[PDB]
Amino acid sequence: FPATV
Amino acid sequence: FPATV
Amino acid sequence: GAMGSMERASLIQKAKLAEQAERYEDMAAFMKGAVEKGEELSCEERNLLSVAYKNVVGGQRAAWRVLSSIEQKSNEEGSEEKGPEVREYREKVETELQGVCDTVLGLLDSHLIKEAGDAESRVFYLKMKGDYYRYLAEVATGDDKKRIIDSARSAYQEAMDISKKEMPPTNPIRLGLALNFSVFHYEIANSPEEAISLAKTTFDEAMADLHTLSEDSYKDSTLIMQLLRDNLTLWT
Amino acid sequence: GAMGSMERASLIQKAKLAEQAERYEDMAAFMKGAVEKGEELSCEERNLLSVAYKNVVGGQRAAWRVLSSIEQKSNEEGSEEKGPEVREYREKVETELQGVCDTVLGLLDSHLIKEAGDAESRVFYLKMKGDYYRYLAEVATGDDKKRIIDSARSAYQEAMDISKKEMPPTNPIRLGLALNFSVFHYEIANSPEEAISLAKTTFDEAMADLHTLSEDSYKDSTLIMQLLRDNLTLWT
Ligand SMILES: N=C(N)c1cc(-c2cccc(NC(=O)C3(Oc4ccc(Cl)cc4)CCCC3)c2)cs1
Ligand SMILES: N=C(N)c1cc(-c2cccc(NC(=O)C3(Oc4ccc(Cl)cc4)CCCC3)c2)cs1
Repeated sequence: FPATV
Repeated sequence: FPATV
Repeated sequence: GAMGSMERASLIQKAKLAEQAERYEDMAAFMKGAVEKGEELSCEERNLLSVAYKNVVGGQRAAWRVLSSIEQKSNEEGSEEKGPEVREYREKVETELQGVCDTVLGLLDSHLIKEAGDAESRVFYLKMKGDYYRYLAEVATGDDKKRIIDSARSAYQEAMDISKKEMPPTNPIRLGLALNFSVFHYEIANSPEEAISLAKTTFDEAMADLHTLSEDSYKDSTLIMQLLRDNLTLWT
Repeated sequence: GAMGSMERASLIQKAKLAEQAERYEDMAAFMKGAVEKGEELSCEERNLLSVAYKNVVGGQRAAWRVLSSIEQKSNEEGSEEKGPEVREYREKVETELQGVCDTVLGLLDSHLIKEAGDAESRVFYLKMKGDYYRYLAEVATGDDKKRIIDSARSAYQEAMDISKKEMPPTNPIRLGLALNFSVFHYEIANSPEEAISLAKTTFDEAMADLHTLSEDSYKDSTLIMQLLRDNLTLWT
């Protein structure tokens, strides 16, 4: 999964 | 801490 | 509210303790109680709120993905009928996830966003609103799915418009918003080109503004810039 | 019981799904529902029950230790008064932990132990009974603390007596019981010499019986034997 913050 | 199962 | 009788400051203190104990459900409950006191949140308090619910919903999302994967395999041609249990339990986790998202969205709507006038608070809350509609979109399949997606898009877009007018390109809130809106484009809106363009432009504009920063601000900004690069590497 | 309307087999299936999703609170609730159907548990089902509650209470214990550590520091000479919040929140987690322990002990008392006649079931349940009284002992400070300790000791002792009569020295249940009873001696009963003697004798008697085992049984037994050695290395 891609990075989110 | 010591190991327990 | 079961936290109605506890002091605001005690709720914030206990949220911090819950964080140290990795008790994020408690942390979220404490921060919900603090929001419901009706006062605006400071920067630290906004981040306590976000950290708590991000951890709670993050765990729910991970569980949902495991269960959805098992469910899809149970439905492949050749599988042995497992009965309704996998679907039922996926639905149970899904409903709990939707409940948490609705709770957070409710706090933002009553009344965090409407009282947020400074860019750092308003962009932060509108980013959250986009994030929690995005999590609803990840599990949505019904008559409302397009509307959920558009609610995420609209919140992210308002946050983007404010951030470009009011914050420097290295502002970590602006960067994190762009990171997440880019993921929205890639994973939710079936717009990988928009996702890639947004990540690259955000990265390049930040790069050119790093020279204005202190060492500590540089560390904060480059951390998120590396996440943008990580996603770009994943997608190209 | 909120699980009263669900099929026993569906509860067991959903416990396994909850495990795959690392949803151990759900797993424990499902297995509590299965126990409350009133039928004896198979070997696999006993381990599902134990895994679920061990993970739940393990997290509570970790959180309690963090909070107790913060609380002790707040009470050192020179600390700034933090108010009642650290104690209150430690007490909250403590009460939830005690509740989980009481729930498990209740399942063992109503009526898992009394229907358990085979050594592999009866020793397993009496070990659990010692374990959950041990967790109660870890947080106990009142008029009942010695009695809680003695309840753990008595359960472990009955389990030990059965295991030495009815199981080989390499039986993994016998080994795990001895591992945990040894930790009880060291950490709860202030009997480190007993803890060390029990671990060493258990290890040596198991070593001498490994020659009787298949490759798969050997792997199971040596795994727990290594935990005995690990503790001995910690303690000497
Ligand atoms: N956890 C607590 N007790 C507290 C945390 C904070 C705090 C205050 C300012 C910034 C951050 N930054 C962050 O957490 C990360 O970066 C962003 C960036 C953008 C956005 Cl919008 C969200 C996170 C999250 C991933 C790495 C850092 C944390 C105060 S108190
Ligand atoms: N998790 C599940 N779905 C299932 C697990 C099982 C299962 C059945 C037999 C043995 C084990 N062994 C264990 O888990 C470990 O060893 C012991 C040993 C002694 C005791 Cl008394 C308790 C654990 C725990 C630490 C390492 C292995 C697991 C069936 S289903």
